[PDB]
Amino acid sequence: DIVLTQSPKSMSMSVGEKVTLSCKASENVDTYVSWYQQRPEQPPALLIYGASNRYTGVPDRFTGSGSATDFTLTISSVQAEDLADYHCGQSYSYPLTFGGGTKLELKRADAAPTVSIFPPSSEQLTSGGASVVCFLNNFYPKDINVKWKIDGSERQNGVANSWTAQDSKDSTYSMSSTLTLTKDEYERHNSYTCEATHKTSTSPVVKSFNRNEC
Amino acid sequence: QVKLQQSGPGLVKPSQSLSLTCTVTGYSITSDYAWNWIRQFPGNKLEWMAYISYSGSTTYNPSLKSRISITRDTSKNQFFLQLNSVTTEDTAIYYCARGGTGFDYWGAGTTLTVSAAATTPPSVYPLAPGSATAAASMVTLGCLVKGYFPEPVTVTWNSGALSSGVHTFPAVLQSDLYTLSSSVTVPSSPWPSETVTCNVAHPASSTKVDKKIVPRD
Repeated sequence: DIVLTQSPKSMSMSVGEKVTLSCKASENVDTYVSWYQQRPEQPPALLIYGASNRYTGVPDRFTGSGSATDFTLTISSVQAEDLADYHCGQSYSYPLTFGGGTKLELKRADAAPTVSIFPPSSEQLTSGGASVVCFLNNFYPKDINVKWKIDGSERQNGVANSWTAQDSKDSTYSMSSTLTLTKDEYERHNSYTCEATHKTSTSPVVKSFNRNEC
Repeated sequence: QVKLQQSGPGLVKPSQSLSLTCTVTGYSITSDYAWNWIRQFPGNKLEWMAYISYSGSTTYNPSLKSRISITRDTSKNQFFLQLNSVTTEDTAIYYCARGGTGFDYWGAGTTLTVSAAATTPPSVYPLAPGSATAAASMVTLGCLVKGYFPEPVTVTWNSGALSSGVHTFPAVLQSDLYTLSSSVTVPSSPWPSETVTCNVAHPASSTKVDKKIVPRD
């Protein structure tokens, strides 16, 4: 069916700014493009319908325009409560379809990640498992690449990463990287490195620990 | 005014079939409008599944019209969604909605989890510093909560006493079990000299565990 592409994947802006979100369609959909806003842990809300008609209840700073292919959502003045996910869909052809969504995040000053690594606890080794955990806290922007080196060699198996959404206080992000090994695997190597590389530094941020060190 | 409410099995086994109930209040589903089922995948991606019109018509998304079916009970003012041969690929958030003028009303949506796993309590592991990694003023401690099913898990530090400098990450899948972690950063005054305990609660398995982060050897 007609594919709807949303140009802005994730836009970073300040309170009091003007954004313009893009939504393009494959084929003609005339003006049957609706915009939905979706705050965290909340369902979608109708924002603009008929390409330009503002749904009842929606403030003025929201203004949609466009026809048959190129549509836009203009936000006069961005506000805190406007930080959210925006979806647009067409309702002209019937596989009804939605775009991938554009996320709006609050901009802030760059911050380096506070890296922390932890050897597996004896409570876990004692039962045969080996998890090495690494925390990459309160950094900004999102973009970050973590990497595990065991005794100097990279390792991609048994690495589970998890990222938090932008914080509702300091606007930073955070992630934890967990590496999992059998106790046998664990005890044959000695050096464990968690190497982070963030745009806030020309050199990789590294936390390490040698097993032969109490 | 208009009010939609979903409900249904929260967890099921692959291959199985089921039905999601959307019970709407403050408007007759025979009155007008189309009544839809839309789902959201992990990543916020939205996908339309099907609708049933007030007149009784039914449309389906061609990619699911082999496994789904929409029916209604105009007496109880409800319309249901039936999914068969459910795959893991179907776990998501399911919404029912009224549409026309774009999708006007939406429900709170209901979470479905397609999994073969069986309810099993979490293993909680204390995460104390590697003896060397800790930049003066602040020391970070952690808590590893692995191998548990299903969601969710409640994690707090010092029964609630500690609230800031805290990080709890979204659970992820390892094998077919969830694993999640949490951290707290405290001044290097407290911790060694003051006990910080991590508390984990897995309602499903009626499990409740406290774990003290003590210095390693």
